[PDB]
Amino acid sequence: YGSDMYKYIEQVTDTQSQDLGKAIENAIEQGQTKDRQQDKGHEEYKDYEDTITKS
Amino acid sequence: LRNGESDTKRNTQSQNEMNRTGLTKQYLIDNLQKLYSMRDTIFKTYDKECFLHIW
Repeated sequence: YGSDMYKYIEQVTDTQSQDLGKAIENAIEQGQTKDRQQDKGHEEYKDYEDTITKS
Repeated sequence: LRNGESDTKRNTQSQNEMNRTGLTKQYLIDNLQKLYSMRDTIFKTYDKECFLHIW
């Protein structure tokens, strides 16, 4: 009797669910760098200029 | 003349956790027919053994 009978009359499937997730990620990064530059320079030059005048 | 050196250390630690639950109810008429005599079957065993059987 009652209304609930209709649920059985037409096959009714009630489905539920619940997913509860948790996630913690911890990352530690360290880095070191070492550089070294060594240069050398050398330049040499020569010039000549001759001026002759008449007046 | 240029040189160099590098170094790194990356370290990650993680944790996960998932809690999934559900509940599925299927309604069938075949279950109602089998429901009928579950209570009455209790007292067929009581009547068979404990009580008198001749008027």
